[PDB]
Amino acid sequence: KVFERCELARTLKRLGMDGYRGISLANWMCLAKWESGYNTRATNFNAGDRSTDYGIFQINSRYWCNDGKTPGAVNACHLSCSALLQDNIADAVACAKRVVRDPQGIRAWVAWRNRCQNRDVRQYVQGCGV
Ligand SMILES: [Cl-]
Ligand SMILES: [Cl-]
Ligand code: NA
Repeated sequence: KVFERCELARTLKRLGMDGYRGISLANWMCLAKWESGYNTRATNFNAGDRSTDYGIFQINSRYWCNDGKTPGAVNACHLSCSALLQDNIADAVACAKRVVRDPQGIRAWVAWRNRCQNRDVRQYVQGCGV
């Protein structure tokens, strides 16, 4: 499913992402935008280390979910990576919450540092009623 901006913003708020571990809703929106373009079925194979990024938040199979083909991988979210390809993003949000519970926080995603960190991210939630 390809979410529309405000539709996603309202959904994330209801799932309790606003201010989770100090991360504002607009930062989560900026992250989803640059990671998948708000697309839940997005997958990206990384030929370099044989891991794959799954879903709206492009969560990596080496640490967070299990796809069985990634070498030396763990499954911290204790989910099948298939769970992160659903239209319903409940499981993806629960795993994202797990990711930021680690010391790096939102910085775990390099794309966040490149396209969101230290920028005016207000535009991602403007007019959405959140
Ligand atoms: Cl699962
Ligand atoms: Cl599994
Ligand atoms: Na894994």
